[PDB]
Amino acid sequence: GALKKVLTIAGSDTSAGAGMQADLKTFQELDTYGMVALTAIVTMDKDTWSHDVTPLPMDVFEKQLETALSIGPDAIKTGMLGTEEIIKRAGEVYEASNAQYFVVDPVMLNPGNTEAMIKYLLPKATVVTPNLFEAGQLSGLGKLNSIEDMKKAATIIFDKGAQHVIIKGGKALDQDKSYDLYYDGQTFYQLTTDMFQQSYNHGAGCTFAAATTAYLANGKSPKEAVISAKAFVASAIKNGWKMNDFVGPVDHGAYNRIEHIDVEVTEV
Amino acid sequence: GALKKVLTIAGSDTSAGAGMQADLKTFQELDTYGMVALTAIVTMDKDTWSHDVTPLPMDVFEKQLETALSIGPDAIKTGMLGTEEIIKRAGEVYEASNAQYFVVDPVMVCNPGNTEAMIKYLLPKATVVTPNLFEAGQLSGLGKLNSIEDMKKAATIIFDKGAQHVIIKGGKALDQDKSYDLYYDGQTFYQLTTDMFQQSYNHGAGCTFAAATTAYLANGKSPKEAVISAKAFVASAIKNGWKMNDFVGPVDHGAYNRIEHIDVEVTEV
Ligand SMILES: Nc1ncnc2c1ncn2[C@@H]1O[C@H](COP(=O)(O)OP(=O)(O)CP(=O)(O)O)[C@@H](O)[C@H]1O
Ligand SMILES: Nc1ncnc2c1ncn2[C@@H]1O[C@H](COP(=O)(O)OP(=O)(O)CP(=O)(O)O)[C@@H](O)[C@H]1O
Ligand SMILES: *[C@H](O)c1c(CO)cnc(C)c1O
Ligand SMILES: Cc1ncc(CO)c(C=O)c1O
Repeated sequence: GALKKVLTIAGSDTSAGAGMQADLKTFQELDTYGMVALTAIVTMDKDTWSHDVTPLPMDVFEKQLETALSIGPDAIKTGMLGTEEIIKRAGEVYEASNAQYFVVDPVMLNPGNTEAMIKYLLPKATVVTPNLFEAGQLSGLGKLNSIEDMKKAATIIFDKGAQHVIIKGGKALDQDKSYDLYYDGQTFYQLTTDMFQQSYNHGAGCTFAAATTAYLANGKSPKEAVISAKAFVASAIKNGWKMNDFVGPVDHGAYNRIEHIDVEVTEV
Repeated sequence: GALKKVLTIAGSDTSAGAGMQADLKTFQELDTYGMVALTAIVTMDKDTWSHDVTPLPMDVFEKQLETALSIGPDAIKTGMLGTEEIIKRAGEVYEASNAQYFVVDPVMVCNPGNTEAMIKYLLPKATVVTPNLFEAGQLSGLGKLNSIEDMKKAATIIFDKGAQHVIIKGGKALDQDKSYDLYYDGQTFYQLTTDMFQQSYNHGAGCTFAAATTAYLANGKSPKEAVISAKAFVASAIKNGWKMNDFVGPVDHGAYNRIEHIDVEVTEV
């Protein structure tokens, strides 16, 4: 069985905890062949840590996509896309590929970006992985505060064409346990682990969606892939570490090097 | 203890076998925290595999470097640099950092002002310099090298130009029954050998080699132990390389941890 080829269409996080860096590291950890088409470069100021986003030109974006498409990805993830034009093209390359899996991490103002996502990505998404704020934006419900709110959003997001939806609650929701809500159109599943240290969590969302993608490419069902991704990212969070006064990234290699973490799944 | 922070200063190999892709993968495999400052983006034509190098703006290269230096690398590798400006800046950020280790992979293929720039700015700061047979000929001024004796000569010259340790890769380019690399520490030459493995799918082997050397140094191996371990690491990767298309196929970066170790024969020559 040859390595599964997994493409991420994503920006570079120079601090190397999130972004295409989280993606390639997680793809490597999960025994897939990681590839990236880069969309922008994010840098941070040495004194204040203020972020700056440098876009890449569309000409180089297209050249990267031609190369990736000729290689033929088995699975595609999207992360930071940044423009409507990019969001659009991302969906197209999935369709143009022979990929069977598309994981849209809807990283988020111009609500135009959000409408593009709804319009071009959701209908193609094998799984869409919003955080609590992003699920409120995609659903139109605004602030979500509870599992029941998460159910409503997931329902709206499924109706918008995503075949499977995972709304991450985590630290944004409850503080005692870490709750996410998975929906496949017929059943709501609550996914749960212990709530680990909250200080050093940079890169968890990116790592969750990259894992989901790898687990899918390697033949897990969308439901089993999201359960496995949460266990994978949970270890990474538990083993997060302090980079400097501003940031502490998850340890993407922790699941394999340090420990597994249990995930409890219940129908809600 | 904490994960070692390892920075590569390198281009993106869209095909993902070499470049910063091989570096981050290798770094991940070797239990370090991998980081990149991007210098350029390399793409390939879908029908011919002809490469195209799109430079990144110096303004973004410098901002990436500020971020990385602020984080504080333990070890820095250089890959595709592309210009004398970036070459110079790569050496300058190493000295500004508290990194103990600088591994310069003098990439010239997959502007020989660059060669001279590497010689002036990078060799004197290098813990280890890792040229392939072709790059060793360029850096030494000897031209084409075809033997262990020519490699020793190149190694001495490169060492005299300031590189603290030198490994000249022979491998398939030496065109012998086994894969020989030559290590020199200014005192003694060591020949490193593994079998020759399949030749068709080796893309990324050089970048991988130098990445593993970097991560091994960061994790506390001596320069000689680090390049010996790197050869064993990339040997497995090469042995388990696979066919990407009719043009190229990459090494399997994860083969050393996932598939097999390959013993490296070490002889003082
Ligand atoms: N401290 C913690 N303990 C356990 N699980 C956590 C956690 N923090 C977040 N999670 C979980 O991590 C995954 C990612 O969550 P989410 O996307 O909300 O985090 P995030 O936005 O803070 C990280 P990123 O820096 O890439 O954006 C989800 O599975 C969520 O349950
Ligand atoms: N077919 C093969 N079998 C065994 N060892 C090989 C090999 N090809 C290269 N090597 C070894 O791999 C390491 C990398 O060698 P070198 O830098 O010359 O690779 P390369 O130029 O062939 C790949 P790239 O340029 O695409 O990154 C060296 O240790 C060399 O001995
Ligand atoms: C070429 O494949 C290559 C190398 C060494 O071959 C190094 N870096 C990058 C970006 C490449 O594309
Ligand atoms: C490149 C890139 N992509 C995604 C994210 C957020 O998950 C970040 C930072 O949080 C980033 O820098």
